[PDB]
Amino acid sequence: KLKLSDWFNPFKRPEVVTMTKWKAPVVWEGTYNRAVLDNYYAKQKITVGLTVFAVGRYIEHYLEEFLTSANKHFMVGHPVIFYIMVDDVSRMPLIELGPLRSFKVFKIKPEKRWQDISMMRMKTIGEHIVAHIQHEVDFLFCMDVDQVFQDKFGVETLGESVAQLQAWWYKADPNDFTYERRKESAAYIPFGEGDFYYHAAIFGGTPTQVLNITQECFKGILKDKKNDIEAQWHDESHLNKYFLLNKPTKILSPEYCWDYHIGLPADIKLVKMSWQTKEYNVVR
Ligand SMILES: O=c1ccn([C@@H]2O[C@H](COP(=O)(O)OP(=O)(O)O)[C@@H](O)[C@H]2O)c(=O)[nH]1
Ligand SMILES: [Mn+2]
Repeated sequence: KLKLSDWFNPFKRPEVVTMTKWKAPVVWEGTYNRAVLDNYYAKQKITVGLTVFAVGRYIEHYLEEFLTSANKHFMVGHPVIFYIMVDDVSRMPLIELGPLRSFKVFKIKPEKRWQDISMMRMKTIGEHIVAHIQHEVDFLFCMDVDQVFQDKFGVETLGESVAQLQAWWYKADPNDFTYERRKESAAYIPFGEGDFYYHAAIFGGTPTQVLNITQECFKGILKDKKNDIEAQWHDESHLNKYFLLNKPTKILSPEYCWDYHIGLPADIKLVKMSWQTKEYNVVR
């Protein structure tokens, strides 16, 4: 039977947070024994899914790089199913998948407003989980397409509910977190509250958990629309509210989703995934 000590060695990275107050491991490079987990999960014959949306210019700009890198780095050695949601299945880039990789494409209705595109994913992912994903995989990861796998992103990231530490704020005090601060929004998080600021670019867990994550976030999104308000960082603001109320069983270090435009600090030892485009933190 799998024990935490069978694969997690937090002491290997003493200068960073390797475990939360609620005892969820924060996985950093050097703290995991992937070999042990690979053998463990292989024996259970697990399958992992990955949902990614590419609507509009995003298809030509990031879909191919995202998939080609995913093919090479995502859960290597384990069955993986890529669920690709596009608005125009014709612009689809054509790539060869390697061993244990396969895919399923779905044509979706494109939202006109980009923020809507980002948020509607919560709705779409949920529908698909109920319709088929719950029957196809043991774990599911939902990701932004505007990123690229730089190295192995494996089973060490698997968990019941998994969150990603946001690259910009992983060392910040919660009061500096860009949580939704208006009480009128369902994503509202009071100053003086919060554990971490999670990035909406990557989140996952078992289909059941992801279903709950997406259903709750989408309901918050809908509520805000009827209350004439929209969370500062849309689905990400709601995701942070959700993870605050429902603590994740695993958190991935910013090494699993790094922003090269803020450089490469000492704590980032081996990037597994990186943002594709430079993004500002404007307030004025
Ligand atoms: O026009 C759009 C806007 C968003 N997206 C999807 O929604 C995700 C979230 O949007 P975005 O990445 O642009 O947010 P950011 O990381 O820049 O804050 C993207 O990664 C895409 O998968 C898309 O396909 N087309
Ligand atoms: Mn993004």
